[PDB]
Amino acid sequence: YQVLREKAASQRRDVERALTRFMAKT
Amino acid sequence: KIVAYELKTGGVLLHPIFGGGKEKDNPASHLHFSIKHPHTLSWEYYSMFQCKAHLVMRLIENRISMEFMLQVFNKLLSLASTASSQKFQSHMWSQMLVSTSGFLKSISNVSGKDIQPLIKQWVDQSGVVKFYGSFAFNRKRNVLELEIKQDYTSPGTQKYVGPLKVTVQELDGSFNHTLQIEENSLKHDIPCHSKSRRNKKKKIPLMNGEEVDMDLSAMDADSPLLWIRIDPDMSVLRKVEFEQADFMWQYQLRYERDVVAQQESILALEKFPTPASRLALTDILEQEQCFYRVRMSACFCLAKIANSMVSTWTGPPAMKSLFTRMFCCKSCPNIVKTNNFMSFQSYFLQKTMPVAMALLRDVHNLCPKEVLTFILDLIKYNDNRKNKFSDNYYRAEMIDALANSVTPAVSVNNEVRTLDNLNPDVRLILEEITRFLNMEKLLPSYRHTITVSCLRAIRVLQKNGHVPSDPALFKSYAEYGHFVDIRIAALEAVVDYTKVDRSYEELQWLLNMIQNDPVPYVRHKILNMLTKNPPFTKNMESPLCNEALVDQLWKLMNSGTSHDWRLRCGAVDLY
Amino acid sequence: SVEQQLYYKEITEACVGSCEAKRAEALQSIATDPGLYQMLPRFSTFISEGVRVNVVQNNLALLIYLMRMVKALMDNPTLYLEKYVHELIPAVMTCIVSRQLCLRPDVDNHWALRDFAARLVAQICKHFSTTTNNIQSRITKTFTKSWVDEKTPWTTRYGSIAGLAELGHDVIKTLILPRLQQEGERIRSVLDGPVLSNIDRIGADHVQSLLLKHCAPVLA
Repeated sequence: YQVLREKAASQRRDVERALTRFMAKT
Repeated sequence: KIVAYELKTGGVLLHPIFGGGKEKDNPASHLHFSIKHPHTLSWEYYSMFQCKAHLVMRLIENRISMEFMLQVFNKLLSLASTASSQKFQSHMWSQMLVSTSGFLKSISNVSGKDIQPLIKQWVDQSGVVKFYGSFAFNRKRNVLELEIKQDYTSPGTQKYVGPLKVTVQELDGSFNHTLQIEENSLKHDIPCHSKSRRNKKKKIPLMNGEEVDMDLSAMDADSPLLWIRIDPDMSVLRKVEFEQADFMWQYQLRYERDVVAQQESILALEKFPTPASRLALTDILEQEQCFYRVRMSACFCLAKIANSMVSTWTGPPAMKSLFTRMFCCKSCPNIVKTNNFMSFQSYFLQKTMPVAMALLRDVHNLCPKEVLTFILDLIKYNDNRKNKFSDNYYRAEMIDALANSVTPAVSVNNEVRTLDNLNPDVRLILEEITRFLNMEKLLPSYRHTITVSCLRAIRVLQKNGHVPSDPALFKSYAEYGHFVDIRIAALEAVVDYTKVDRSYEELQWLLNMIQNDPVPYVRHKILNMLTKNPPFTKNMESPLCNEALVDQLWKLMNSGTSHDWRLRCGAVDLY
Repeated sequence: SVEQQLYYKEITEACVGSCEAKRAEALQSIATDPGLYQMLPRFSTFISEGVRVNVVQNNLALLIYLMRMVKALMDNPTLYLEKYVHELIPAVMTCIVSRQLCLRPDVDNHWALRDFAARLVAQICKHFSTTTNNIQSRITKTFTKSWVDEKTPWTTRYGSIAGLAELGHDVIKTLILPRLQQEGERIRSVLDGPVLSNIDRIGADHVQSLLLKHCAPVLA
């Protein structure tokens, strides 16, 4: 369960990074 | 690199290449390896035995020329050794025995003079250490006089040939030279070369730009004498002793045509005390004809020189310039999966621009906020990449980038304890450090990133010290079997952690895992790595005073009789 | 992306798995994880497809796990659920009213699917009805139509009146009090009836209990 949670967190972080990049491009 | 090992005499640590078993061999203190059985043949793929054999074969070419040694080795391959008896029984051997006594003779016949002397001073008691340079330049005569001695601290010292070239560079680095120097104490006379041999190539229409007469105020003041650059192309493999050397390094950085010189002229720019070249060697930061590694060690100049005083943060803008190496991360890192990264102009050079930063961070402890800001942006670039062949080298030497960022960042040492409550760093840095625990590891046939991401784990947990977290991965990671690389990655870090750890138990369990793990070759790897890093420091309290290790020792001797001929010279070194 | 696809896959895998511990963990995840905003409408689309399919497989456990997953999304303060309210309502309503949610065992299993589905519709009403206008009239018309149809089984009726009952005290007074006497004469029909037996005993106990205990507070 802990591992799964960690994975989810990582995914969220990645998404955030992507969003930031998009904003910069705009 | 072979020079590094041939600068070693007096117990440590050099060997002959031509190893002739003679009866009267009285000096075997340093030669322990004969060449007798088995593992003493195996151990002549050590670096001296390879690339010093390489070195001597490259020399002998230049003396016996290349076309001639071509005709030599092409005959040797197709020269036939037959067997013929008088009842007509025709035998054929080549793909069949050939001899080395007639090899000697064949090359001797074709080309060359005395090769017995020359090769004797590669194997026995020969080669030099240091070349002394001193300089003059007399105005009245225009004769520019050089005094080159040479010096070799060891039993059995002589005077040696080594073609030692010098090329003097006029007011605008538009000169010439030559030289030779091959006797012990020589003073050599370099004629009225105010105007170079290349007087008008376009060399000196540079001082013949308008610096012949306008700066005759500072050529007729010859107090800045003609700048004698020293040892082109590592022309003789020595340690130079040459006062006042900043201009010489620059002139070799800019105007030398062979980059063998340059990469060594910036190893010397790195180390020897140099005034401001920083803006000038950015030429060779982005000279797009140059090697991966000269662009690298051009960054590593600014890394080593590391401020000197309190213009530490004036270097740095030039570093973060190529911290974005034209990094276009508004399409990246989604179209850098699709690209090959354009090598990012060698990721040897990208590594050592945030590692110029990191060395500077290490060396002076009033950097560290601004470097951290810098390398925080490198971390924002990361965790958006996929697998791509070339980009392994980027990832692998960016984990050395990210190590020595949290490393200074908690260099308030006194143990690790816990690093108190630096969640911001420890979390995020461990997030890149560890593997994606969803991601299966049965798919990549290579593993680089997570080989050096256990190294990002260690060294950020070595500069403080989280002891028993580190091996508690690497034991598990060398049991499960999958991934030959991963296993060795783990086992190299289980011995990098014993290199720090000094409770006796860990070394016991380490020579147990030496004994039976039971891949034989990873067994060697570990055994040599424990034989390299010693278990003692300066102090000498009970030196080498064991009884059971010496039983294991003799029982690891004559496992040559079984196989691994790199195990028994493991024993041979720890005897 | 690789990480978002992996966590999507893992949560769907955990929905069908007989590991009720691992589905419960997947529910917690879908209510608690940030970053999920892109893995909305792929979730919801794969939930709603799975709710169709599992209605036509009678798999109560899958259906309760999919209701719980919609609830988790709706409760997740890092997911802007509004846009997809208009998808999640007719899926949840299909679970409340469905002619083939057979609640065929022990009432506890599939009474608890109609009931749980209705509690999610009741949240959605109490949170979105003001903002959307469309939503209240669409839901109240479909539930009132069910409950008041003579020709809709006990099971469909009890589901619709449980939903009505829990929407709002002001819905209880306005729809369900005036309908009360009319529906007990016409469609006592014992529950619309058999349909019934001991499930108008327990389900028209529960209806008379939830009617008494929303009548008493709409008076008070």
